[PDB]
Amino acid sequence: PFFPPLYLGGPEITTENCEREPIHIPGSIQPHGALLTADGHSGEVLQMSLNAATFLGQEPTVLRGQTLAALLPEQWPALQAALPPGCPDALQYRATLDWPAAGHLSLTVHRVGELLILEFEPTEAPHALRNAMFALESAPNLRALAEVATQTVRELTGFDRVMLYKFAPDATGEVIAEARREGLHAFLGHRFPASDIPAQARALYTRHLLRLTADTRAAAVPLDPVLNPQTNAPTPLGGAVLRATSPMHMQYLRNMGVGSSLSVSVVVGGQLWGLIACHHQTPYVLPPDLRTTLEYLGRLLSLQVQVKEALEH
Amino acid sequence: DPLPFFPPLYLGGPEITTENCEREPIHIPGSIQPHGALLTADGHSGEVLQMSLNAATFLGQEPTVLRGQTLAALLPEQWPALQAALPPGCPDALQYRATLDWPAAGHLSLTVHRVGELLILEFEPTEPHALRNAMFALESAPNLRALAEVATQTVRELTGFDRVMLYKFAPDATGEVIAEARREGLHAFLGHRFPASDIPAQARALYTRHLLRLTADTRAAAVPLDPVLNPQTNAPTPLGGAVLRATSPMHMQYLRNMGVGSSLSVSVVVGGQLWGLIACHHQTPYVLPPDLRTTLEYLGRLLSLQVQVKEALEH
Ligand SMILES: *C/C=C1/C(=C/c2[nH]c(/C=C3[NH+]=C(/C=C4\NC(=O)C(C=C)=C4C)C(C)=C\3CCC(=O)O)c(CCC(=O)O)c2C)NC(=O)[C@H]1C
Ligand SMILES: *C/C=C1/C(=C/c2[nH]c(/C=C3[NH+]=C(/C=C4\NC(=O)C(C=C)=C4C)C(C)=C\3CCC(=O)O)c(CCC(=O)O)c2C)NC(=O)[C@H]1C
Repeated sequence: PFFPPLYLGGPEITTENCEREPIHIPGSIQPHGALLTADGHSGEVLQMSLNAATFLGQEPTVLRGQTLAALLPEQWPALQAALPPGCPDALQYRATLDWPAAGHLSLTVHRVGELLILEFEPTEAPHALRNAMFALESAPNLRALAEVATQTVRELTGFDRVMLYKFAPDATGEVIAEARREGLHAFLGHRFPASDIPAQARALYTRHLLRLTADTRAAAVPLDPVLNPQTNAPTPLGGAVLRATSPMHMQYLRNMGVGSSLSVSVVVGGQLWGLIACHHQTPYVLPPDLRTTLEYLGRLLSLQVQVKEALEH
Repeated sequence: DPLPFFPPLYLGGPEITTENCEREPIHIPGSIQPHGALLTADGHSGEVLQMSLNAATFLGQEPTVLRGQTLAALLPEQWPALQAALPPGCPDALQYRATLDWPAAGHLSLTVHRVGELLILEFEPTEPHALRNAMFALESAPNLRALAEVATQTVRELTGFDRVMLYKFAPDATGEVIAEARREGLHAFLGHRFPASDIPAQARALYTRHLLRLTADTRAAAVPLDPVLNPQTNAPTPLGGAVLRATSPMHMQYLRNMGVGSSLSVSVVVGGQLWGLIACHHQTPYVLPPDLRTTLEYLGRLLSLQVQVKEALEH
């Protein structure tokens, strides 16, 4: 099963109970964005991140009464149609708001049962993606495909280190390709145990395909209330990319000397084949539109891995 | 019966009838569609060899001036990028794309690929979260039918085409329309089937390697290359990788007879085989700009993946 989260007086996490940390319900988010939850029917704002006032420019109480209808007039019917009751928690809808306080915000919404989860992040506003797609497809074998993928991602993102991390049948991981800035250690060829990416995180990574830590020294921002009014239970944040990263996992990034980290799931035959895994030495908020490019690349790599593995077997 | 290609018309080959369908060398027509321009150049020196006859009007230069310069001089910023992206021996399927600001012609999209020692350069005029939203909707579709319907509707919304069909191949290479989105008033093609020589054998092979092709105006005359043969080889210039390549006159008559002014299609490739086609019709001529066509190319790949996934959920 899982332990209760901390804020419901559950046990603190060790290297003895790695598998039972409830990574999906931390009750908090990373501070480079803001999150609201809301009722599926009424559009009634039920929870907000204590930092919402910053991003939205709204007097705190104003929000926690109001309706999405009021708050987001153009958007609220689109949401209603895009995310019908009963849809999967994996389905997401995005829009760009030109919002008074903040030039442009990206809005990302998904639905978990009766709750809409809304994420707001700063945003903005060429051929590198098309060029990359063809490059991946003409790679002659899996090894070269891995090399092209890591190089392409590094060029698109500027990340200090991009790796392709492949899982063995026992969930033992191996860095099979790597693109990195001059003057970093080389993780190429190294294997790491299966507990370094524990079972409950690999399951989540099979369904929700992109996650990040923007700053491995930043404090999480609580949800208020912490419990969902609807249920008097924890809000599932598994499908939110603003969800706080497990402190057990940020301690392992800090000990490695990484200040920023992103990964994309490569999913083949319904299973987690491997990860595009990115490091930055310093804090780094990759903007939403560039993340989208990596999300596309994730799908394309999933296709090409199968194609390429089929021409060996 | 499968038989080798006839020589093209310009090398004294025969004219194409319903008898010799499968033998038209559709990859070497010696000509392009008039909404863009094409140059060929030597892959090592960058000497310009062939150009479409309309090139002066896209590029704003006399032929003899174009042909008298190397790509190093014509494309000083792109020439080194081309050479890195398209190394000798690379496959003909690999494409490099850039946007140019050309004085006379505005923003041009440049698409380049390499066939042996030849570079092929295509120039076309070029111009929010719809793709991301579509990607997730496709993935959440519960079964093959719902996927097919979401895919057709999405493509129609992105493009404005009068008709978008998912056209699936059977094992005998007959095809059937299994989903479609269509303009009000058009008759349905849903569930109709069509014989295997409707898209014959030398076109299905080409459609497994080069995944997008189009006919922007089913009545437009093709524009010859000049000279027609590659001076490197005194042989035909391979154009199967060029979206500008003229369409078969037999295929253009087939669309005209259906009342179609513009046709486009994307290949859906599963396990190395052509599974189907995203097929679009418009009743009037219609040019879809290169950046919009890129969205369809990306959806072609997504759909190939999702078709595998939906079919595996099915035994
Ligand atoms: C007590 C459990 C431990 C643990 C937990 C844990 N790990 C993740 C996610 C990841 N761990 C990774 C480990 C590595 N990073 C590397 O660079 C290498 C090798 C070169 C390894 C082996 C990776 C890559 C991930 C994926 C996420 C990412 O890329 O940022 C989680 C889930 C965290 C979350 O969802 O927020 C958890 C709970 N990690 C351990 O090492 C042990 C001590
Ligand atoms: C003897 C010659 C024949 C012939 C040749 C031919 N056909 C193609 C390509 C296509 N034919 C298609 C036929 C259909 N269009 C539809 O709308 C339906 C059903 C609803 C069918 C069955 C299609 C869809 C294509 C693909 C191109 C496109 O999407 O428009 C070629 C190759 C063209 C080229 O590469 O330039 C050739 C040579 N087809 C015949 O029926 C006979 C007359």
